[PDB]
Amino acid sequence: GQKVNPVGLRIGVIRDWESKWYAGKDYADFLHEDLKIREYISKRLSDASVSKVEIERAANRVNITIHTAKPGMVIGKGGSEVEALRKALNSLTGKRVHINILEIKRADLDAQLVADNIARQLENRVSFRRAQKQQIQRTMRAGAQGVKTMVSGRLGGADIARSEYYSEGTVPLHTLRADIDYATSEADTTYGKLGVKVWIYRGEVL
Amino acid sequence: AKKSMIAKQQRTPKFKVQEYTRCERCGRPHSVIRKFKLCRICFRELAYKGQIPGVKKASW
Amino acid sequence: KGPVAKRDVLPDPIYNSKLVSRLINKMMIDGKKGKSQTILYKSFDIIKERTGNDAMEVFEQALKNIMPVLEVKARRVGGANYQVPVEVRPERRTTLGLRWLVNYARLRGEKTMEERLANEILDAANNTGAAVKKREDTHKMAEANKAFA
RNA sequence: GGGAGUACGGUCGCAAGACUGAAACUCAAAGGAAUUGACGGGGGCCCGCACAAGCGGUGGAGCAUGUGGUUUAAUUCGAAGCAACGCGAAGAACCUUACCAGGUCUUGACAUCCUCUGACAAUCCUAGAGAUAGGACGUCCCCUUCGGGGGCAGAGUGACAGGUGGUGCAUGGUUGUCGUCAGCUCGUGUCGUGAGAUGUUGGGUUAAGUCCCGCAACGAGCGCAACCCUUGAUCUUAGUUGCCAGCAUUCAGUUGGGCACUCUAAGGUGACUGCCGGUGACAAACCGGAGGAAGGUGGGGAUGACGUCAAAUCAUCAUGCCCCUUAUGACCUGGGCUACACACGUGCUACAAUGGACAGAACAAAGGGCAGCGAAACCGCGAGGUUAAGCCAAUCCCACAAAUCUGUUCUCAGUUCGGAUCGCAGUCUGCAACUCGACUGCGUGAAGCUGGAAUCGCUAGUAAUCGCGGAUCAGCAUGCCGCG
RNA sequence: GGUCCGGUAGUUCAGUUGGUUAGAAUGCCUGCCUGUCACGCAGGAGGUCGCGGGUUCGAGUCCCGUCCGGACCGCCA
Repeated sequence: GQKVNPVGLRIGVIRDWESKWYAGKDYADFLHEDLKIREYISKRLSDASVSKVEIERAANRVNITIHTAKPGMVIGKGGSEVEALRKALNSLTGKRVHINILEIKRADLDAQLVADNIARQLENRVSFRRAQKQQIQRTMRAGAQGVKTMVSGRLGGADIARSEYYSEGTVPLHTLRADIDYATSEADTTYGKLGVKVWIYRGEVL
Repeated sequence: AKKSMIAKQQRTPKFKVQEYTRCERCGRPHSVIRKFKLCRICFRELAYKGQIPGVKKASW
Repeated sequence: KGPVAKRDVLPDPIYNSKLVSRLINKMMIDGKKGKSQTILYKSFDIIKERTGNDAMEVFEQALKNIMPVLEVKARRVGGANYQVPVEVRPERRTTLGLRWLVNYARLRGEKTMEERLANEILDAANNTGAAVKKREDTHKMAEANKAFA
């Protein structure tokens, strides 16, 4: 018996859906193509890294906003590449699309980016101890109020798995006023499967 | 054996009866909700993630 | 834990006698509303006919007749399960006696409910009724085991 | 440490036995004290529908459903005390569906690569179930300084695809359980030598590790509370598809007119121990008042700590092995998961007059409705059918809530209760109702007349009854979810 | 070899006498209880009477023989 997802609980009261469009009688296919474009862009931008992408609807014209500073580097050199990929989104959606790039300053306190960092450090053969203990203090001095991070799977001791987590700070999950951002990521290793769960207390909301 | 009969579901059958419904994101045949064409496991997943613009964890 | 209680089936506060207390409220402990406030209020008139006096007076007279003043509960001691006499609270008195009247009314068996109940009300106004019978059996049990405090 | 204070030989004793006292063999422990948990038919406190005190139930009968056993060709697999057994399944005639019989295919429905044909398909014919034999038009784009590219399918093609095939004791990710219980920890410092202790104990306090007071402890963190939702009183704004106070009108408070009132949905007010008396050191708090729609976390929901159960899931996911791709991978027809000598679990219907039957009179949620909801009228005594108005919905419809109240008959029976199971005749859906739907008109009418030993839920809108919707979806609800 | 006994549920004993009825414990089966088992609590089936023959309206239970075992005797020179 495990905990409820914190952002899962906080959606709609202190968090927006990250899909801000109304539909009716088109809800199913709008939703489906939303998942399709999410999957496509996440797959093909994983190397550049991106946390969260919102979708917006107007006159049957989809429009997007995409996060993280690295797609900032995709603006300049990939400015041709931005048009090249959004051509694919046009082809998929049928009707043409608009996009926007928003830069997440201070990436050390984005849950998904942190999770992807941990996943990469794990998959290129670095020890969970070094990776996790370094990342927690990185985020803390980046200026979070509290962090708890956790990894699970066959943690080196391949013959049996276990769980482990570090944390330092204040992190209330039961309070429905905090801004506990949450993410999780999956890391595939030779000796099994590794999963990551990281969340950070940014601050309350008023 | 899943790919073969998800493809069956995709293609039209020989009668209007046979076209049962399978969830589209994750191919479970049982317990789809028509309003999303989605079944509970991969429905709850993206529900907690944030998608499905209008729905929230209910309480009353 | 701690004591708890409630009041209900309340008649009006002032210029109220027991007779109209029940004629507008009270008792009725037989089931859901309806089939009570009915199958009753008419039991009383049939005994207005059957006795040349106020049909209410016989009611609480029979009630007084049925009331116990001691009874016995069970306690685990050694291997005997001694039967220990105890007293009855002023409200426990009324609830249990009323209970005996109603359940025996639905046990005795005749053509129909209101005549059953009325016949028992008079058989308890006189001291020869089934509920009164259990009253004296509980009583003789109790002071036959009076010794146990 | 056992072997054993036993064996043998002696000295004692009348005897029981006492003193002296080997060995072979065998084990890597046997032990002392302290430490932390667990546990006791140990103690001291405190809690919980835990028990008492009440209501109604479960098993006794019929049936609905799940499970065990048996049965088959198959009865697809998973689940196994609480915490599995109206559970995965929010729906099995085919489909689902994996399993069984038969008939069939091989780079394979599905995905990327390689070379061609260029845009490729669909309808209809006999065998027909796949599919194949062939047909009648019968393989027909965008850009190209025309070389050839882009996408679209078809053919061949070797790499490959497939695994609801195993392994939850390889895992992720999820979920139950103790448990909404009040605990669980760390920083620094002290004491011990060390396992360790303190804080976290002692007084009361509450639901609480809640608070206050002491205290080698001082603090912090996760838990509790609150922050969230929702129902309870009201202020402002808004009056249409709502509401009609006063008026004229009507059977259609529909109209005319107006937001008066309800109601609707946003923003505030609100209850915060706030105030008074007492108890308590004055503290924390507790008791009683008043105001108050609401007084002491008002009610309910959401929230589920560190962790135990190698708890469940390889059926979303992936190392690991094997199955091969002329087979455990695939397509089609039919059968099954619904079998039935019995056993158990969870439910519905009753066993009757606080009732049956007939007639009249009522009161009303929260939801759903566009391959939808489907009005009115007509047809049928019925399930329904005909032709269909309005409604993308505070307008239309689903939708005539039942229990209940009133009145007539029935007169205690296996009965006008009960309605099981049966033959006949129909309606609906679906290509399709034998295995294997539901509903209806007849005829039928079974067991059952309060259920052993045992056992369960419930602290007031609860239990008990009464209906009404809704997911699953053509049809399939005594189940589940929700509403009054 | 003679005399006397008996022979019953799966096991042990009543009935076997009452010519006109097949019973009591244990075992076994189902359910409950317990986390499971064992106790324990509810319920339930059984033999149709060693074998064969005969009397009788009727044989388990009466009379015969056969099998089975068990008790007693089998002595005098």
